[PDB]
Amino acid sequence: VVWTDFERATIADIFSKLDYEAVGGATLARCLIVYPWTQRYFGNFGNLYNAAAIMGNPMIAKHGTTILHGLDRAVKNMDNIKATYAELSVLHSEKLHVDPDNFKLLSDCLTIVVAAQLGKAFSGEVQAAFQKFLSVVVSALGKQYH
Amino acid sequence: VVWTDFERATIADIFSKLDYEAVGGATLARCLIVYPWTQRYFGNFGNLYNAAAIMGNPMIAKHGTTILHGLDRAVKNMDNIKATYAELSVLHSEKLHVDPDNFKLLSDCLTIVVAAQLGKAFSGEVQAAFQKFLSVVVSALGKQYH
Amino acid sequence: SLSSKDKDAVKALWGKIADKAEEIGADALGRMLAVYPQTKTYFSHWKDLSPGSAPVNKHGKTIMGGLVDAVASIDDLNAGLLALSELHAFTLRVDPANFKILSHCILVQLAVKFPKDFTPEVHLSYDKFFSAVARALAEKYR
Amino acid sequence: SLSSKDKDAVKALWGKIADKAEEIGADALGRMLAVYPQTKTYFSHWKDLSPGSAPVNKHGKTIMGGLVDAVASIDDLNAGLLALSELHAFTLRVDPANFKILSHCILVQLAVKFPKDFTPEVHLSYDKFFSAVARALAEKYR
Ligand code: HEM
Ligand code: HEM
Ligand code: HEM
Ligand code: HEM
Repeated sequence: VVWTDFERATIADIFSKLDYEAVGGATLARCLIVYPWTQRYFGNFGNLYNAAAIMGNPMIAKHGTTILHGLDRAVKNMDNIKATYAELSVLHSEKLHVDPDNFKLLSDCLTIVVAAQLGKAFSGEVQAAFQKFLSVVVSALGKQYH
Repeated sequence: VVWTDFERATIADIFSKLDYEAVGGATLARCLIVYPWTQRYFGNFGNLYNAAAIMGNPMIAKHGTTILHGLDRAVKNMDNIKATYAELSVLHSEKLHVDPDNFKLLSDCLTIVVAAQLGKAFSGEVQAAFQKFLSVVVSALGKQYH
Repeated sequence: SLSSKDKDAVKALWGKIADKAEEIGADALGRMLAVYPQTKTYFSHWKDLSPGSAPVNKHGKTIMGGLVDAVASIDDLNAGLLALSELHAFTLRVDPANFKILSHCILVQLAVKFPKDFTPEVHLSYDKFFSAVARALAEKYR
Repeated sequence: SLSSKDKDAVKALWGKIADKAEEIGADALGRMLAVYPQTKTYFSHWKDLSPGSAPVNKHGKTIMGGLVDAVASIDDLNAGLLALSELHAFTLRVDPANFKILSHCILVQLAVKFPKDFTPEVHLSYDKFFSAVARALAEKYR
């Protein structure tokens, strides 16, 4: 990936605006509610199939925070995302056998959570930079063939 | 990727058994008939609104043969597939804008044409090695983010 | 299948957005074109692809009327969108991989203006609607 | 939707494969597990995943029975497969992204045994059939 100046500024600009606990918690809850089969991957996380149950779940809140800090590592290493995610990619395939469609579903949920928070500021140009970032992230998280 | 001896010998052995022209023409025709929306990428290959027309279309046969020889290129460079496919990935992404789901549709059609030709010799274990090869190929043909 | 719950939720949204609907259509299409540039090839006629360009404005009204149609026809989307399904298969030949992209761009555009309507259970109802719309537009491909 | 032509082709295939159906299911399952190892997690209670093991043989029979029901219910798969859908969603919670995998492994398996049936138009009908079965199994997920 070759990043433009606008893109680098936008991406760090977005993350500097997000409360990782709030936003991460909301993103993960959103995914497990909108695409409820993703719940299978967290079967050891408790009360999980009523919707107020997912929103109230402290384990889900914690794991959503973990996701946002994982994304932060790519924000601070934007020219070296693949290497940064080498262990996470192994984890999500070899160990957890997550189907890669799910990375897109979660990415879309995060985008929607972000768009609601930022409002008018999340223009198409801004969204374009965010989605390029998520596409690099998802490509690095998926099983590596090369 | 890392290839086992068995994986390496299976790939070379499958391709050693294929008529590239027969298999390639059958494969591309199968894709255009089973998944008809893939025709829109090929708007320069004559008439395509009909199975008989697709089946006897000489350009479709010629381009099917090209694809098999493109795959044969990966067979001869098993440990350098990404670089080998660097320019093809640019072509299929930046110039042609081929949705990546289409690579899986075509791969699936090749697998089924190959299965029908090879018979009981195309066992689960042979198919496993064949699918690993097509996943490596498809990964290197898609947009490169890294 | 959409429940009566999903259907109410979708119709109420479409009601709330009425004022701003032409704008929402124009902006979401703008988003699709800029965010997912693979989609530009279907529109290589338009002089300008910016939000504010008259062809983007006009076609945005056109998409949104197709969706208010889908809303009117929500009980049998396959029947109600047959003609638009035919058009997208044979006159255009849109890759149905693209249907999902427009849907997301519309959800994103709506989220920027109406954030309070986007609780997770409501988002779930809207996503089932747009998935059903896409399946309906995909009916006539084969 | 399946056409009357697609349904005829599917019924004619199902007739031809009768003597070999239980072996088709066991082999297809053997293919899924080895070729797409992400599916093994759903079956981590079988010590022997080779297609001649007793649990794989016996579950291959069950799958082919569920598909014989789909053939019986071909005019409305959604209503016909409802219990199987709720099972794979709520008892088993299977990532519905795995349905297309199993369909592919059944097609591959069928191809190796019955290659003369795999004309392009026949293949199109069979794929439309397995797509509709998967969409039916996906019904109750949300
Ligand atoms: C942008 C996408 C994602 C990112 C950045 C991400 C990041 C992470 C991180 C940092 C961890 C902790 C690993 C560690 O302990 O070092 C993790 C764990 C995990 N992830 Fe993801 N993940 C993503 C998507 C997904 C998806 C879509 C799923 C399921 C469908 C998933 C399932 C899991 C599971 C089951 C764990 C183990 C949970 C735990 O005990 O912490 N992840 N992920
Ligand atoms: C394993 C997958 C594929 C391989 C190995 C492959 C290989 C090739 C090769 C070797 C060429 C010739 C490139 C050149 O002239 O320099 C080519 C061209 C092309 N490919 Fe692919 N290809 C694959 C999949 C696809 C798919 C899925 C599509 C669309 C559905 C597609 C659409 C095209 C088109 C439109 C051209 C240019 C046709 C022309 O103008 O002659 N390809 N491909
Ligand atoms: C929710 C999904 C969609 C809806 C409801 C929709 C609706 C419509 C409608 C109402 C028209 C006008 C037809 C007429 O004038 O009679 C149209 C045309 C068209 N659609 Fe879509 N559409 C959708 C998705 C897409 C997508 C995803 C693409 C491609 C990326 C696309 C490409 C086109 C094109 C190229 C036209 C012709 C526009 C022109 O000729 O200026 N559509 N659509
Ligand atoms: C062609 C589509 C499928 C059909 C028709 C089908 C049919 C069935 C049927 C009829 C059963 C009941 C077993 C019994 O009575 O003992 C079953 C169980 C099961 N299926 Fe499926 N299934 C399909 C796809 C899948 C997929 C793709 C997976 C996972 C990757 C899966 C995982 C399971 C599991 C874990 C069980 C319970 C196994 C057990 O009881 O030991 N199924 N299926």
